[PDB]
Amino acid sequence: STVAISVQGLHYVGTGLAAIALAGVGLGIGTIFGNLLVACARQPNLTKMLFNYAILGFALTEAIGLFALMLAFLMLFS
Amino acid sequence: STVAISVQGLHYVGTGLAAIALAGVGLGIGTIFGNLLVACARQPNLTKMLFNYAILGFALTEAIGLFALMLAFLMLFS
Amino acid sequence: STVAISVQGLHYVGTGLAAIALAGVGLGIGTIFGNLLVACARQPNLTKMLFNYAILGFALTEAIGLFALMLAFLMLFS
Amino acid sequence: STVAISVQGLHYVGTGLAAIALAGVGLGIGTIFGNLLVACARQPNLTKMLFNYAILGFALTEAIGLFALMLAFLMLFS
Amino acid sequence: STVAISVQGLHYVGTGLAAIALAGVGLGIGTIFGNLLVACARQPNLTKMLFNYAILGFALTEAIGLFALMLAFLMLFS
Amino acid sequence: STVAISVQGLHYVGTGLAAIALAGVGLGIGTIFGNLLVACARQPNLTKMLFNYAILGFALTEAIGLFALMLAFLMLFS
Amino acid sequence: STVAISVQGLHYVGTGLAAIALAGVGLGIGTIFGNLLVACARQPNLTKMLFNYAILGFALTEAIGLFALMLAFLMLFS
Amino acid sequence: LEPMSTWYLASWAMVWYYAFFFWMPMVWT
Amino acid sequence: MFLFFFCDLFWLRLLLCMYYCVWSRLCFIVYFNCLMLIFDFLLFCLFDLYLFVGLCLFLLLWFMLFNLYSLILYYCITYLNLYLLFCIVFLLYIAFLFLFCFLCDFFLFNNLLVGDSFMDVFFIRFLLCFLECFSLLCRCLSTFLRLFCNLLSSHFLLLMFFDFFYFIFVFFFYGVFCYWFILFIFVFCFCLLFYVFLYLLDLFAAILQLFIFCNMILQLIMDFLLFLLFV
Amino acid sequence: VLFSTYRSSRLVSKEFLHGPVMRFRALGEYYFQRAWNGTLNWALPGEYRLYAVMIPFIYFYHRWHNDHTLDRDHVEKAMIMRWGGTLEDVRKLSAKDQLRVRCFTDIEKLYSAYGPKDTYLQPPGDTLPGKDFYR
Amino acid sequence: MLLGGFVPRRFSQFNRDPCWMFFIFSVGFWLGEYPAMMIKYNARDLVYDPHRYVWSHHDDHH
Amino acid sequence: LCNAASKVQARSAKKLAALTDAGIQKTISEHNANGTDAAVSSTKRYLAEQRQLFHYRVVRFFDECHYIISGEYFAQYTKVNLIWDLRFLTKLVVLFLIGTVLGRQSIFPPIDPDSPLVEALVTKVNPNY
Amino acid sequence: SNPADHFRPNLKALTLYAERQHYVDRWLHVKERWLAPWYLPWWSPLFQLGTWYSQRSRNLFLVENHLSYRPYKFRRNDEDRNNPY
Amino acid sequence: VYTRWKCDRLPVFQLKLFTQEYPMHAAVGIFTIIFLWKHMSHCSEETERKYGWWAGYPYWRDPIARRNETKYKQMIINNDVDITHPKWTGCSVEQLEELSRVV
Amino acid sequence: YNMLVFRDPKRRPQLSEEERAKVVVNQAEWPEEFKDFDPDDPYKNSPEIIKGMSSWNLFLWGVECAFIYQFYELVFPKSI
Ligand SMILES: CCCCCCCCCCCCCCCCCC(=O)OC[C@H](COP(=O)([O-])OCC(O)COP(=O)([O-])OC[C@@H](COC(=O)CCCCCCCCCCCCCCCCC)OC(=O)CCCCCCCCCCCCCCCCC)OC(=O)CCCCCCCCCCCCCCCCC
Ligand SMILES: CCCCCCCCCCCCCCCCCC(=O)OC[C@H](COP(=O)([O-])OCC(O)COP(=O)([O-])OC[C@@H](COC(=O)CCCCCCCCCCCCCCCCC)OC(=O)CCCCCCCCCCCCCCCCC)OC(=O)CCCCCCCCCCCCCCCCC
Ligand SMILES: CCCCCCCCCCCCCCCCCC(=O)OC[C@H](COP(=O)([O-])OCC(O)COP(=O)([O-])OC[C@@H](COC(=O)CCCCCCCCCCCCCCCCC)OC(=O)CCCCCCCCCCCCCCCCC)OC(=O)CCCCCCCCCCCCCCCCC
Ligand SMILES: CCCCCCCCCCCCCCCCCC(=O)OC[C@H](COP(=O)([O-])OCC(O)COP(=O)([O-])OC[C@@H](COC(=O)CCCCCCCCCCCCCCCCC)OC(=O)CCCCCCCCCCCCCCCCC)OC(=O)CCCCCCCCCCCCCCCCC
Ligand SMILES: CCCCCCCCCCCCCCCCCC(=O)OC[C@H](COP(=O)([O-])OCC[N+](C)(C)C)OC(=O)CCCCCCCCCCCCCCCCC
Ligand SMILES: CCCCCCCCCCCCCCCCCC(=O)OC[C@H](COP(=O)([O-])OCC[N+](C)(C)C)OC(=O)CCCCCCCCCCCCCCCCC
Ligand SMILES: CCCCCCCC/C=C/CCCCCCCC(=O)OC[C@H](COP(=O)(O)OCCN)OC(=O)CCCCCCC/C=C/CCCCCCCC
Ligand SMILES: CCCCCCCC/C=C\CCCCCCCC(=O)O[C@H](COC(=O)CCCCCCC/C=C/CCCCCCCC)COP(=O)(O)OCCN
Repeated sequence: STVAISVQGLHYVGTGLAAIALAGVGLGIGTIFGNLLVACARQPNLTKMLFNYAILGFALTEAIGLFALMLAFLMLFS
Repeated sequence: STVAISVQGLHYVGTGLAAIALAGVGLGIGTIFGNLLVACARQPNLTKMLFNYAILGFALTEAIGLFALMLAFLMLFS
Repeated sequence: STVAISVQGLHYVGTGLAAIALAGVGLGIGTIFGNLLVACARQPNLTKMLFNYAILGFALTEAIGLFALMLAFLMLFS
Repeated sequence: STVAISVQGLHYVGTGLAAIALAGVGLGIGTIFGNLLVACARQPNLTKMLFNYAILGFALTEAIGLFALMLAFLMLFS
Repeated sequence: STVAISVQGLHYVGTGLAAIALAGVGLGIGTIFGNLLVACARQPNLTKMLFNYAILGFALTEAIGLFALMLAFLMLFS
Repeated sequence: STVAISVQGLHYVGTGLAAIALAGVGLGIGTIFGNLLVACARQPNLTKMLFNYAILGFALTEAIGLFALMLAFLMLFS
Repeated sequence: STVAISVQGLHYVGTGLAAIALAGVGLGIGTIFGNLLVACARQPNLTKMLFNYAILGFALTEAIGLFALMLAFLMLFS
Repeated sequence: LEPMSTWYLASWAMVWYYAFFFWMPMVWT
Repeated sequence: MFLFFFCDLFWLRLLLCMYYCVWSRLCFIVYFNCLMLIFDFLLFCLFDLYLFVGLCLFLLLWFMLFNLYSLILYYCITYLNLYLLFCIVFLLYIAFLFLFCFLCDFFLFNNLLVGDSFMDVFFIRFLLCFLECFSLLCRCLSTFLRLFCNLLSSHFLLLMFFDFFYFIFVFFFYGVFCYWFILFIFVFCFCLLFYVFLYLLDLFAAILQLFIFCNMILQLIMDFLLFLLFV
Repeated sequence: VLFSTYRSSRLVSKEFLHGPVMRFRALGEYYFQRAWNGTLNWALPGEYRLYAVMIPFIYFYHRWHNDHTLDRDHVEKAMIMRWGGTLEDVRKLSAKDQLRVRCFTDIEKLYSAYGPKDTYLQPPGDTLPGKDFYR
Repeated sequence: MLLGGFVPRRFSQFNRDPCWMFFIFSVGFWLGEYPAMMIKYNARDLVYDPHRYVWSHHDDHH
Repeated sequence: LCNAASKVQARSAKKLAALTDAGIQKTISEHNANGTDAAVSSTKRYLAEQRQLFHYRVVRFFDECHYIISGEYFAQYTKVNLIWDLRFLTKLVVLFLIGTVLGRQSIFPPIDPDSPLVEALVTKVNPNY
Repeated sequence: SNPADHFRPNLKALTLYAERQHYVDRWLHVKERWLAPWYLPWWSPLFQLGTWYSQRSRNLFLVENHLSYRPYKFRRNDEDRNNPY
Repeated sequence: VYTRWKCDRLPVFQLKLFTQEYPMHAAVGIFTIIFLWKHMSHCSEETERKYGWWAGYPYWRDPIARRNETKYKQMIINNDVDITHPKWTGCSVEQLEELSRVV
Repeated sequence: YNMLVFRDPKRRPQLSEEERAKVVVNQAEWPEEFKDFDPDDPYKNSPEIIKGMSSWNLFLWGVECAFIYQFYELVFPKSI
């Protein structure tokens, strides 16, 4: 027989899964800054260019994480 | 007996799983920039040639993320 | 047939999944500090720049940690 | 008693799992480019040769992603 | 009481999990093609021998990839 | 009340999980060949003995893969 | 009301999970051999003492994999 | 969550638009 | 529907009027990089590269009057809505983007086609160009989303911790007089330490997020600036 | 010709309200116009006393507003819903009863998510009125 | 920016400046409102509302 | 258990020696030489002085009452007196509230038998309290 | 829930409602009154700015032929996904 | 010497600032305001009941019903609307009288 | 010293040791407020703003205000 079911609570589980994508974002940010300190330790005079590129990398990485948040909030309110 | 069941909330769970793909993309981008920082500190004179290849990497890695997002949007709105 | 189901305890499951994101955050902090010690070892004089950049990044990784924690509380207290 | 059940929302879950394979692909690509920058910063005169090999690696890891994408599509439309 | 149940959609779930095996396989290839660039820069005279070994490693990793791919397809069309 | 249930489709799920272990094997292969190239560049004179040891590493790592694969196939047909 | 339920196919799921434990075991063995090649390249005269220690590490790592494998087979036959 | 709401978004944004068009000149001068 | 409400800055407006009726020097600026775009001398730009200074300063002042003072209990961030922040970032980002586009210099976009002639135009360079043109809008969205969510999450955490602290302080202080007073003292010291840590973290992050909100816009501007050399 | 666009077109005399304005400026300048009062983007001054004075005042007036205008709505809603669902029904009670109810509401607020759940979950077998008491 | 200003060395000096006098009064209010809440909300004669199960915010927002 | 006691004693000794009050140091030295307790002696001296100053307090009270009633106090009224009076009023109010609470021996007003809250009294978890 | 309720504006004073038809009609009357006088020719840029875009939008609306149903903009209840009416 | 900020009055300086200093920003702001008031300026009754009240909708007095009642009464009285017309009721006046006598 | 996050500013020395040693200190000319001046407690002798108003008195005043704020309704309750 055909049965159609609509569970309210399944919109929570999907949301939590999307948050896990943040784990690959936080680590990625830590990797950039970890390399920044070494790069500054190796070519300290060049701190500015390294710092700017670190911000650029941080910005791009955060953008990806937010897309996960966009889905997380879309499902949480759906 | 034959029983066909259609759980709506399941389309949320699949979406959350796809978002996890962003964890690899986010980490991969940070790894590229992490190498870029040290790469420039080694040879600051090449802060242009190296930069071109880095953003090439960001675009190639972000391309995979589009598929992950596309699947999420192709299942969240389905 | 139309069936509407409302599962109560599912919100707990989503809460735990979001907490997993902190695994990629706490590790990310360790990576930054791990690089900090090495950088300070080979550039003791330039400890000021390295320590400041470590704490700046720690806040840009803690943000992502706060991102997940908010969703956890939303799915735990609502 | 014999009971046969056909859940038509499970194909969503399988699709999301396949997308997780992309996490190991996008990250792999970033690793190649990360080492490329270091390789270029060491022997820039060999960049034209290293870049071709870097593209070759991307052509293989991306091919693996297609297989995961194929499954993500077959189940998402079947 | 004896109850026999046959869930049909579960064959999709097993297919998705096997696809995750490719995550390590794709990442493993990136490692080979990552170290290859570093090795080539140090010893550009040995590009041919290193390139052959890299192909050897890629073939070995791809073998496991097909093993997982075989399981995924078998559980998909079964 | 006593209820005994026999789900036929669960064997698919267990099979997929056993395939995931292949990722830990496939990635391990890349690591051995990732460092083999570096060792060859470092000490080209030992291109033979290192290659034999790398093959041994593949054998031991591959043997673990087959042990996991045996469980994957046993549950697929039982 | 008191209800006792006995699900049969669950042992397949538990067994598959134990198989994943071999992922780290396979990766760990590959790591040992990878470092072995570099160590041999660095100190080519110590091609036997290093080999003996690598075997010892593999034996210990294999024992951990065997511990998990015992549970994997035991549950599969319970 | 009101922060995620849109049933009175226009009136809510009027605060920012007033700040930008009418208070920024005063703070400027 | 027309809703009439008021911002939560009236006291701060009064203080600004009282304290700034007379001139005073400003030397500490949250985002100082908007005043020094060129670091190599003899480089000059014909584009109005210093147009962003006034907006940057006003935005810093406004967001500081709101966010920093929001730590005080019961203080309200009147503008805290996702779509309102979207409107703000849209205004700024799209205004600068349309300033660059109205210049009617198509060559300015040549750098969008990433890479060199040696890469396939249709299958490599063009795809990357599409991805980068997408990345611009993604940068706008990311700026606004980050600004919204940092505040929301931090204040949620602060409210939860304060609720826990109130609960334990009110309903378990009697343990000071009991034999298990040591456990309560340890918990109270832990709570005080966490309270201080949270306040410091929020104070630093509020200012860092404004640094980054203005830095994204300045980066957008810099991505299309060309400097001539004096001769 | 009708209105001047220049600020120099004065509308009042230079000495209009000179005394009060000078007192106001004296109040403004005594603490702010100092070397150590170096503001950060005009928002965060350097004078410690400014923080010490303004933080308590801001908290006080915000808390007064919240207690007497915002939380009062929730308290009144609870009183109405739990004691008849109409304002007249609540007013039928004495001031002491209303005090008891409002203090119980404060108890619930303080408990929140860490307090015992019997304050809103009726244990089985409890003799107290249920949700359908007034229905 | 926290550059300067009067800084009392200890509690006894908080009366040496009007601003710090107001500050210590505010701190007294802050810290003394807690014991008052302890006494008021843990009193023996405090009684839970009999109709507390008639309605609750949990059912309303749910 | 012993090292901590020694450390506390040493810290107290250091602080006691740190103070530069001639009278306090002189009293401490005298009591140490005599082996007596300075703090207890100070307490007894204060109690004796208060016992001998009771009627002085009464006379001062009457003098202050005359000063206030005569209107001379308000003739020289200043802002400082206003601050003191506000403090005095606050203490009066808080004392009145505390006195009411103690008088009825309950933080909250007692519940009348006709009130609908009597059920709460009936449903006490622990009737003893 | 309760923590979420703390993020609302705290100085709401008044709310006014007005149907789109009513104030649109009033605006049209104002525009007609100000664009009617003879000393503003129809070919002037101001008159065209006032009228042409509105005419174009209304014409686009009239020509619309959509196979799907667009629920009324100002229904009493629009929170139900399974009831467009 | 002449300077816009020091010599011009506030309205004039505002116009100059948003016409010859930040004209694109003002244009985009007006565009966004128009969009917001064209597509985000409506709230249904159900939406107001769900989220439009601080502590919740007081169903025990239904203020929305009273508001609508006052609106409709004012409209009817001012515009002289005959609510008994057949279009409003779907039946003739005589049929309405018959129904009234029946019920 | 510090009071929470508020740190007391310290004047940098300007005189060299040689010049400093030749300076003759005469506290008789110093104001009564600053005699036996101690950098670690410069305001020990500073006069009170209000005579007889101690810091503890203000703290107790605040505590009493809090108690009133919390207990006034308990003695003078008002109807809704
Ligand atoms: C029907 C009921 C009544 C209501 C009718 C409403 C009609 C609406 C029509 C339809 C509108 C649709 C669209 C609505 C969108 C709303 C969006 C919105 O609100 O967003 C939030 C947003 C919040 O902004 P914000 O960040 O809070 O800042 C705005 C503030 O004004 C602060 O910003 P600011 O400080 O930057 O502003 C500059 C400020 C600079 O600072 C100042 O000037 C300081 C003063 C500030 C005043 C303004 C703040 C108001 C504070 C609250 C109210 C004060 C007390 C009022 C007491 C009322 C008692 C009943 O200068 C001024 O404000 C200039 C005015 C000064 C007036 C001085 C008058 C002195 C009189 C002295 C008389 C002496 C007589 C002596 C006789 C002696 C005889 C012997 O609102 C706005 O941006 C403004 C929205 C306004 C939209 C236009 C509305 C139409 C005009 C209505 C006028 C009604 C007049 C009649 C009322 C009669 C009493 C009932
Ligand atoms: C429901 C209604 C029920 C009604 C029941 C009936 C009510 C009573 C009716 C009448 C009954 C008959 C009369 C009985 C009178 C008995 C009292 C009496 O005469 O006392 C005089 C007697 C001295 O007479 P004396 O020897 O002739 O004096 C000769 C000179 O005048 C000496 O002159 P001085 O210069 O020495 O003057 C100062 C002296 C005199 O001052 C006084 O007179 C004090 C006030 C006297 C009345 C006390 C009544 C107490 C009744 C029970 C509690 C009620 C609340 C009391 C509030 C007091 C606030 C000050 O101060 C003291 O007595 C100091 C005592 C406190 C010492 C604190 C030291 C703590 C060290 C802790 C170290 C821990 C280290 C652990 C390391 C572990 C490592 C493993 O003093 C006492 O007995 C003091 C008793 C104090 C007990 C306090 C208990 C508090 C609750 C427990 C603590 C919970 C919180 C903290 C826990 C922390 C964690 C452990
Ligand atoms: C040579 C002659 C010598 C004569 C000697 C005479 C000596 C004896 C004294 C004479 C008598 C007093 C004279 C006036 C003194 C005024 C105070 C003063 O001294 O100010 C300093 C100063 C003294 O002059 P000055 O420094 O020598 O020269 C000024 C500079 O040249 C230029 O200044 P500026 O450009 O730098 O700045 C002007 C203005 C910027 O320019 C404007 O604001 C002008 C334009 C404003 C337009 C606003 C309305 C727009 C509405 C929309 C458009 C409607 C179009 C309608 C079209 C037709 C429709 C049919 O700046 C401001 O807005 C900031 C200052 C605001 C002051 C604060 C106002 C609120 C105070 C509230 C106190 C009381 C609170 C309540 C107490 C309650 C107690 C229970 O004067 C001013 O700052 C003027 C401020 C004017 C503000 C007007 C705001 C009006 C708002 C209400 C409108 C109501 C409309 C109702 C419509 C109803 C329809 C149904
Ligand atoms: C006598 C005045 C002039 C009369 C007319 C003269 C001849 C024609 C002039 C040009 C006409 C342009 C026609 C449209 C061109 C293309 C744009 C477009 O698509 O427009 C859509 C629509 C026009 O409809 P339509 O397409 O032509 O045909 C009807 C459609 O069927 C409707 O279809 P729909 O679906 O689009 O309908 C939705 C809704 C859509 O409506 C909206 O979205 C309304 C948008 C309003 C935009 C306002 C622009 C200016 C903003 C300045 C900065 C404000 C900062 C924030 C301040 C907040 C606090 C106040 O449409 C309407 O209901 C239109 C009503 C428009 C009323 C405009 C009232 C402006 C009030 C400004 C108040 C400023 C207060 C400052 C106080 C400061 C005190 C110190 O809205 C507009 O055009 C809005 C702009 C209108 C500008 C008029 C000229 C300037 C303002 C003159 C009046 C000033 C009154 C001041 C009162 C002060 C009280 C204190
Ligand atoms: C540049 C950096 C600046 C750092 C400033 C550091 C400030 C250090 C403050 C120390 C503690 C102060 C306690 C004050 C207590 C007030 C009374 C009270 O009860 O409050 C309790 C309140 C709340 O305490 P609570 O939450 O325990 O209250 C309990 C009440 N119940 C139980 C009912 C819920 O304390 C606070 O929230 C104070 C937090 C202050 C955080 C720092 C704010 C800095 C930003 C604002 C600066 C403003 C400067 C303006 C200058 C002029 C500008 C033109
Ligand atoms: C709970 C649900 C939540 C959903 C959330 C969804 C996200 C909401 C986000 C809102 C906040 C952020 C807003 C950012 C800005 C968005 C802007 C946008 O898309 O608006 C487009 C909209 C589209 O307008 P429109 O909707 O009127 O389009 C009409 C099109 N027809 C007639 C076919 C239906 O623009 C406006 O609202 C402004 C229009 C007027 C201003 C422009 C006039 C000039 C137009 C020039 C071209 C045409 C005329 C010819 C040339 C000129 C001749 C004189
Ligand atoms: C332009 C009007 C033409 C018709 C004649 C109308 C006369 C009405 C009777 C007016 C009597 C009172 C006049 C008082 C002096 C007005 C001075 C004036 O206009 O100054 C504007 C002055 C601001 O000047 P500034 O920009 O600072 O610098 C000016 C120097 N360039 O404005 C003000 O302060 C407001 C003064 C308002 C005064 C009243 C004006 C009334 C005008 C009504 C016109 C409509 C017709 C009236 C007919 C009335 C028949 C009985
Ligand atoms: C007329 C007043 C007399 C005062 C004498 C006080 C003597 C107290 C001695 C014993 C104290 C410990 C008792 C332990 C058990 C307490 C249990 C409890 O809370 O019971 C309350 C009694 O609790 C109170 O009301 C008092 C709460 C705490 C009061 C705090 C007083 C002021 C503290 C100021 C703190 C400031 C900081 C000082 C720090 C010092 C240590 C570091 C009564 O209600 P119950 O019937 O038990 O249950 C109610 C359920 N419906």
